Amino acid sequence: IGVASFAKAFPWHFITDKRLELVQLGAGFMRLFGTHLATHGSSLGTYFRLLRPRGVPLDFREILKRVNTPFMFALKMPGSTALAEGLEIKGQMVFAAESDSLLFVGSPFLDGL
Repeated sequence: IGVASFAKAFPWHFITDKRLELVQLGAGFMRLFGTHLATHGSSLGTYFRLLRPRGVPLDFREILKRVNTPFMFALKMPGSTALAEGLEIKGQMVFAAESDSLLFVGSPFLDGL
């Protein structure tokens, strides 16, 4: 199965290219900020803050070096939204070498909501 088709089984996923531009978003994230992609762009850092692994810049090469540890992201909601701002998503990152893609697959973490 291709990486993009695999990812579609997961509502909480994203796929980026090698510049960390989003090329696919799962249904969960599309619900939360899909409306804003046209106006706010497709840069991963526009919508996500990297929480874990700690102290890792949002840079393809640096993420790729740590691709084997668990990842956690907090959302940056467009507009004024105390509600999903800082919603946490824990999961795993996988590198697809054929296409130079990064896949994140996760699930929301409700312990601080």
